Amino acid sequence: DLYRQSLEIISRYLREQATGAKSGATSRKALETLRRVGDGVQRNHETAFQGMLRKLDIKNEDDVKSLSRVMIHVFSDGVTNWGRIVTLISFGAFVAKHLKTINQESCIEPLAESITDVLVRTKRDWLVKQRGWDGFVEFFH
Ligand SMILES: CCCc1ccc(-c2ccc(O)c(C(=O)O)c2)cc1
Repeated sequence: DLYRQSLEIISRYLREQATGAKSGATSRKALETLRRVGDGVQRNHETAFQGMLRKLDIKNEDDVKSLSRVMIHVFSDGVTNWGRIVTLISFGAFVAKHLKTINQESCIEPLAESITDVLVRTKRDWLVKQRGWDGFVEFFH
């Protein structure tokens, strides 16, 4: 399933980003790709992400769910490309790091489920057309 596969990759990435500690072939290769591209993306948007995180004040699970409802509407507006999808997942990694920092580690998995919901609920057909995670891997390399 698209949702299950997406969640496996996204949860693994957010958790390893937060703790600093690390279809299996596709999932493995997508995670590796995401480690490489997500790194440049997080650094490129660092100040912006910090600013957004500040205003949002995400400190518990309810806040995570609250933010996801708004993200769904924003992400569904405008163009769709892999770079924007990586940007969404990178913001998720950024938030995940913040949650670990403030000792709210229990919120990381719900955040991963919310980021995956944002992605799959709004871009399911685009993802299927682009060949899912295999498409992702092929696109970057
Ligand atoms: C009140 C603001 C809540 C909010 C915060 C962040 C986002 C966000 C993050 C990364 C993204 O890549 C995109 C996007 O691509 O649209 C959108 C959307 C809404």
